[PDB]
Amino acid sequence: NNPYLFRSNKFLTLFKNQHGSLRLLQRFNEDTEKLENLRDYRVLEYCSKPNTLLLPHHSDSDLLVLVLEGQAILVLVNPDGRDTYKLDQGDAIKIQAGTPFYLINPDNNQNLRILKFAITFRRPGTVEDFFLSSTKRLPSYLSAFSKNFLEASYDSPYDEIEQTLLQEEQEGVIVKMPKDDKPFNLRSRDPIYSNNYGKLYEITPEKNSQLRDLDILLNCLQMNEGALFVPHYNSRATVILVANEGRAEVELVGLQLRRYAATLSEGDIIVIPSSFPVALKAASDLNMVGIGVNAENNERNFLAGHKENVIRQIPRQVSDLTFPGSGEEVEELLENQKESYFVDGQ
Amino acid sequence: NNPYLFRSNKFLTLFKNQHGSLRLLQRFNEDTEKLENLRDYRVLEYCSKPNTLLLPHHSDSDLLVLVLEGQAILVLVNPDGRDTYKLDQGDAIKIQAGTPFYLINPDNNQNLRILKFAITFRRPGTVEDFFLSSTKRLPSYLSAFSKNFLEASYDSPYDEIEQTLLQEEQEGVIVKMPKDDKPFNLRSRDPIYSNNYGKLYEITPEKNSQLRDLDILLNCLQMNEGALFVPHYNSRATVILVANEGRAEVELVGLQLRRYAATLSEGDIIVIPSSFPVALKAASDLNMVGIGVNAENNERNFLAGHKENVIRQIPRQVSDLTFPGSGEEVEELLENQKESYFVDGQ
Amino acid sequence: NNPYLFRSNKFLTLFKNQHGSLRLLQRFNEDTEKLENLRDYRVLEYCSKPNTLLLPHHSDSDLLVLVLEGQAILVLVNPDGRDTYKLDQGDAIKIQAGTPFYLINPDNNQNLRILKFAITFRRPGTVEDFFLSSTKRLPSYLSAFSKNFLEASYDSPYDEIEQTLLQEEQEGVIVKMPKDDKPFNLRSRDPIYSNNYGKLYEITPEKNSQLRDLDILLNCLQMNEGALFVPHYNSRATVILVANEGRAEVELVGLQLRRYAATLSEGDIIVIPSSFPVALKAASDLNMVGIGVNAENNERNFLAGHKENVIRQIPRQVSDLTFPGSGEEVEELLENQKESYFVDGQ
Repeated sequence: NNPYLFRSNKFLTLFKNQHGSLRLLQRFNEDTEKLENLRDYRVLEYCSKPNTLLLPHHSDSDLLVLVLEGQAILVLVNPDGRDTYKLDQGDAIKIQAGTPFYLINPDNNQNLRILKFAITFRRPGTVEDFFLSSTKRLPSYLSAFSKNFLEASYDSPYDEIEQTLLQEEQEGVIVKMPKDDKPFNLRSRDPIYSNNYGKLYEITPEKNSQLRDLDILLNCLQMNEGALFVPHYNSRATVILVANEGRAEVELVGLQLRRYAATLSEGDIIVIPSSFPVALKAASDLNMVGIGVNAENNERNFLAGHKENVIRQIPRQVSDLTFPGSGEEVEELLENQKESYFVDGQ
Repeated sequence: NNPYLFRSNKFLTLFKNQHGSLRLLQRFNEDTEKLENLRDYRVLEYCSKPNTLLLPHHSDSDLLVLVLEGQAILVLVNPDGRDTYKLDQGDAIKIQAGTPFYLINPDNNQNLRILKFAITFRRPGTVEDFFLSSTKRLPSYLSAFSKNFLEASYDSPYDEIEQTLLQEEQEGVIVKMPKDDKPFNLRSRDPIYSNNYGKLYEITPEKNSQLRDLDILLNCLQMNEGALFVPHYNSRATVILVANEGRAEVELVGLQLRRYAATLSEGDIIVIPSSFPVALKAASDLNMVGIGVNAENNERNFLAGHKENVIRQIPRQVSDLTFPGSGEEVEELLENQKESYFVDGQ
Repeated sequence: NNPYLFRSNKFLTLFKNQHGSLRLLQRFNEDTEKLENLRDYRVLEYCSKPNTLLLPHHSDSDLLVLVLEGQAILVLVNPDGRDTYKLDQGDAIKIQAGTPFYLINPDNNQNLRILKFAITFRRPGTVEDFFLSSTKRLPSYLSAFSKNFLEASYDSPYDEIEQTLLQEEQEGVIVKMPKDDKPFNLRSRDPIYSNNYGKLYEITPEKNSQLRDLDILLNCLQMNEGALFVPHYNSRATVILVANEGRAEVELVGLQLRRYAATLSEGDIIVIPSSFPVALKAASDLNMVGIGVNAENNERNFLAGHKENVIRQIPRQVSDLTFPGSGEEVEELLENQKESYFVDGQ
């Protein structure tokens, strides 16, 4: 029915216990041919309660992690040392494939909600995580090496090894903290569109190094109840829109001619293909996050509103031949709307 | 039978009316595995009678347009203004995805014949065009937005909108002109091969910016009745050869060993895979256009003729062991032909 | 059963005669979904007896050739001249697609063993070779051109042509020498890991131009009977490991959790996916060659041994929560092994 809509019920549970959970969105091109260009990306969601730890592991994919709610302490381990980063809501950072890391929710009363965008390359569309410790689910990967191999490697009898490293200590991979380059924020720059109905912050590869290698753009959208983000479309970027807070009424048009409309609730996701005109209304105060792939050189073209409206650049004789009304009639209509980008949805 | 030949009857009609037409070549890998490397490209042809207009629309693909015959006025619309370019025969220009544009045939007695090479990325192998105006075939895309959405966007009652913008004015997307970076030419530089039998002009990514991002080379070939373009092959570039004027006898060799030969008439197309030796004879005076994909660093290696013949660089003892005749016998034979590139097909 | 193991019996014979042979490894993703990232590469092996010649031909693929044993004289022919390179064991060179070339084994008592890594782009996963001379198997490609075409091209009656060029002289493409940028070596730099149990030499794209365009890393591994290359994994590079001399016991771990182990004999090949931990023991003195694809920025992370061990960078409280033993117990165990990279397999 509507191939660009991914409701939260379409995420799959990798792990869940009383301290948090890890879910993975179904493959973008799982049951549609329309999203072939997104086959190398996977979206994950990590949520954990206070004073919890996600145990050390490395992923086989490059990850872009965004703190959607809360605060976290992220530790990146290298062969020669380690890097510790304190993440705030709205903070983003790229964890390269193969870097072991663990995450901590240090807050005493706030939950951690993190969005992980995965860019796969080893096996297109597949993300694997290698955890160092054994648990109910799965034994430590170190455990699959032969005794001989292990004994020689560490230079200790198998005994010391299976007791100090391989034995199952914890139950899951999210555990309770024993009861005793750099990240960037999506709001570190003025918004690009900002008025009394809405605000849009956006970081593009041309301005940020970590995004430059991924060819990804990131954006933070906030709108007031009843406001409307007017019909527009992206020239190059296909955008994965994530509903963070609030409810949104989204209308997407694509090519015979189809209208895909839906109301997104927190957790829901809608993918906006490059070139498709789209518009959305804040059915309530809302915040959304957007990840745009194929981002280099994207341009947003507006179809309504005063500023950046392409329809307003079409000359009169052309517009006369283009639309029903006369040149003067169309040019006036396009003037009625005084506001740009975000308008009143009343 | 012959997988690299696309006869004009294999183009498909998108739109046609008394003022012109738009056709799209079938997918290169439609019924052959052999052209997987061309799956992201589509070739289109636009032809229109005098004093006609192709209505404003944006495409979801990057387009390379070539004026094959006539003259045109192309207008590129941006959110802040517009650019107008007057195109002559042999003129080429790249229209980036998402840029709305319209085309005019200003001539009073000459037809417009334009070749559009499409480089897809949103949905590999698919080109979509979004037209602003409604017509018999399809309503304006603006029309698929809800009234509410439209009313708020423009700030006008739905009434003014459906009359000034969405109502069906024109019948098709090619209409009669009311009865009242920059483009480059394929001949802007001396030809690379030029003698009394033929001439070859060629623009490569290493010399032109717009071609640099597409990794495409373009070439214009003209030969005299009876002349022969001697056996040679391209090291990296796979070339789509388009028969513009005249008739051509083409012989293509590929690997068990196969000879694909055919006579191309105006409109016909033959694809020359990198490495395959190829040769062709002008059954009459002729002009052809070539679009080479995977162009960076292409090298043409000649198998006959005096200049740039690889066979003439093989040393004598090797050639002796390589061919039947003696070293001296082969080296002489290779001398018989005094001319290079283009020779006499008598 | 074990999808990453390619035993020498899986190579296929292209050509074989009393003077040598040419074999081609089956497609990496032939019967496994797991190696999609390797579908564009093919591995070939060329072996020839003394004073032999492999006849001139061009390939439609870029080739990386490595001299595994012996010495060779390689001649690269261009349209304007020729380049001759003398290759020694351990020498590597890239032959671009479309460059005709021939190879000679000048030694009087030593065989030539060359590994050819093919990077395809015309038809992903397919390598074609165009030989200039006709033989039992296949006629010269020049022979598929029409007489007319040939006569005009060379300017000689068909007679002189079919006798001097097209007639079948030799029997195969490897013949006996009539009884009368630049290549680089894998050891041109100090090894990166070097002790009394093993040595590892490695050339990465960041340090070598020819490798830079292929995004390939190359490495030469030599280990003493009984030594062990400790558990470690590659962050980005998927590595094709080729068993040159000796026997190796390899243990590879991948993700439910699987242990793929095997002993490699000379000629055998094992593919190590990025991120999978791997370890191997020299069942006898041994030399192996590795070709790593997706090489840019690869990092090797060690799981045992003193130097570059990631497990040793995990802080104590974390390790306590991560592993069974206490922080102190794990940190000590990880100290038992005094040596790094290569240890004793006794």
